[PDB]
Amino acid sequence: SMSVKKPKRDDSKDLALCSMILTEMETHEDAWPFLLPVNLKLVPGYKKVIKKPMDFSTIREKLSSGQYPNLETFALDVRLVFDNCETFNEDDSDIGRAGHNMRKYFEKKWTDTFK
Repeated sequence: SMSVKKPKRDDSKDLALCSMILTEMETHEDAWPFLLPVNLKLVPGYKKVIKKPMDFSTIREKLSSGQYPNLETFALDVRLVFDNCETFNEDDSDIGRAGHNMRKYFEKKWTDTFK
């Protein structure tokens, strides 16, 4: 509360560490469905169904331009990528399996780096 604070966590490396995680996601062999925005002209149903499209290149641009105020907002966009994937793709599809794999990969890096 006012004049009552928990000890100050060192957040000075968060930006660099989120960048490294994102690099590792970008270079994973199953990242291909997620590297670029879904083409909303060419993919029927996507625009109407997926209220907040997100992809790795968009996260990268937001990260590089100071549009994440903290590491929670960064994780929310990463997860949004996989939540969108699940909304639109059958579990038993290449993209569906890609999403589950990348989410797992992300969550481990996230826990190991920050928890």
